[PDB]
Amino acid sequence: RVASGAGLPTSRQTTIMVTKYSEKSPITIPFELSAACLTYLRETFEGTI
Amino acid sequence: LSQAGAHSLTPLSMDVIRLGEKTVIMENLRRVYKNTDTKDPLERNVDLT
Repeated sequence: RVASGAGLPTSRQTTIMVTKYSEKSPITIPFELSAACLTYLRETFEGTI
Repeated sequence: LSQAGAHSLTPLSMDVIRLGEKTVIMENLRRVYKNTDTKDPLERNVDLT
């Protein structure tokens, strides 16, 4: 506030209270594998090169 | 009045300009009226007819 001269209107005390909120935005991405890839990853047959 | 002056003096930083062997201080009073109700008396209206 600024003090005023005699006779002028004066400034009232003022309190301002404010609230602020958050926001949400998720992301995603897929990846895929083949049945043959999983078969050879999980198990092995008669050992060969 | 002159001998009533204060004795101690403090240093503080400000900008000056040279105007023909005359140095003057430059200031803006934005700080004083930053969020107050009073208007800056250096911002004025002018009428032309």
